[PDB]
Amino acid sequence: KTHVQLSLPVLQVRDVLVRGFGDSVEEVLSEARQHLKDGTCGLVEVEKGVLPQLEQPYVFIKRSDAAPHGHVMVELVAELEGIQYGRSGETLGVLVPHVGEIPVAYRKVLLRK
Repeated sequence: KTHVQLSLPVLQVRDVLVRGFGDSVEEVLSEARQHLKDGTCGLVEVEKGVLPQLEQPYVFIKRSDAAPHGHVMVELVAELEGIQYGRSGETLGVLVPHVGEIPVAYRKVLLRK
């Protein structure tokens, strides 16, 4: 399928144990997609002070369309030193590995895969 319905655990930035997916734009997009498939991907909602507490490159989920079955359609955009790889809509948050942190909420998304 080109799209997969996922329920992503929303984590507080100060709870996150593994603060990024790796060391290149290509690796972080790769790792993000693998963790999304494996159910081991969390979401941090971006506000003032969040991104400096996380590791670059960043992987964002961004709204790709204007919401089948309650699931917002999203795609992945990476960022490294202020350059983004991808073009999409509004940021829903930044993806991180999930290693058992307790979430504050779940975000239903339809992920372009």
